Amino acid sequence: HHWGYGKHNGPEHWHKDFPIAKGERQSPVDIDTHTAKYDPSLKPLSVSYDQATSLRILNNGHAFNVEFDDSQDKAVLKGGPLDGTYRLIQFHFHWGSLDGQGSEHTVDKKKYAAELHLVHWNTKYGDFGKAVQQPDGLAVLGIFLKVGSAKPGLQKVVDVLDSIKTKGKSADFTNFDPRGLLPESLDYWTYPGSLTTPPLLECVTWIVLKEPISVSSEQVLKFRKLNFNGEGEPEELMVDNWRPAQPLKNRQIKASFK
Ligand SMILES: O=C1NC(=O)[C@@H](c2ccccc2)S1
Ligand SMILES: [Zn+2]
Repeated sequence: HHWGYGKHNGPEHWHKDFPIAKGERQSPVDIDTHTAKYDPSLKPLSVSYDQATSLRILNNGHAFNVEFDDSQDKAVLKGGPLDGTYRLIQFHFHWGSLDGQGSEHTVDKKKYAAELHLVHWNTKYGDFGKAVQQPDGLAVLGIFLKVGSAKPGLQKVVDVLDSIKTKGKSADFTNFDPRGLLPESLDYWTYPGSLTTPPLLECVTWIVLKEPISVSSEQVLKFRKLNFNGEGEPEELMVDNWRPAQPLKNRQIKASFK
């Protein structure tokens, strides 16, 4: 597969190799804040990242992933809409060429400068590969980024990006604390959806925080210096690696808050 974000291989093309692209529970979606309903039954959300073990950061040609040790329950997401225990495997971002675009989800059609995805898999399936074949296999915690003040807990990530400029480059990335990426509030929206990149599998419980985090223009400018290409190839800046909103179809977006 040669999918990506260009005119020729971007989201509009994905359906030809991955027909579920046109499925019934695709992500991202627009979150209409006036249609989403408070659900008083949602249990409280539990983000337990005290024992998180980061390992490595990888430019995969599409984004950069901060990978964790997910061989035990070290950093887990529980509660909210979720039954059972979901293990953090990695986080990454999607971002734009300009501060007015970059997020995958939108809020009343507003696009943020970027969106953070903390990916977790349901430990009842044993491994990530099995979990992505299940409707309840993953939980993604999505956090919007707006441009304003710097986010101090992001700066270790932006500082290593020079070392992973091109596709296939990785760097050791131990002792990174992903708590430093969260906003104050854990108020959220939730809905059933999909992976936002091929293979586009309909395996995700989406949990999208209401409160964006602020990052500085300088921080996001450094995301934009990354490259989709490999070393020694013609430079194609890694920007606008987001999929646009997809049809909601027969789904409800629930709010955790009034
Ligand atoms: O949150 C998401 N963003 C992505 O790129 C999708 C994905 C695809 C493959 C592995 C992990 C995550 S799901
Ligand atoms: Zn993502």
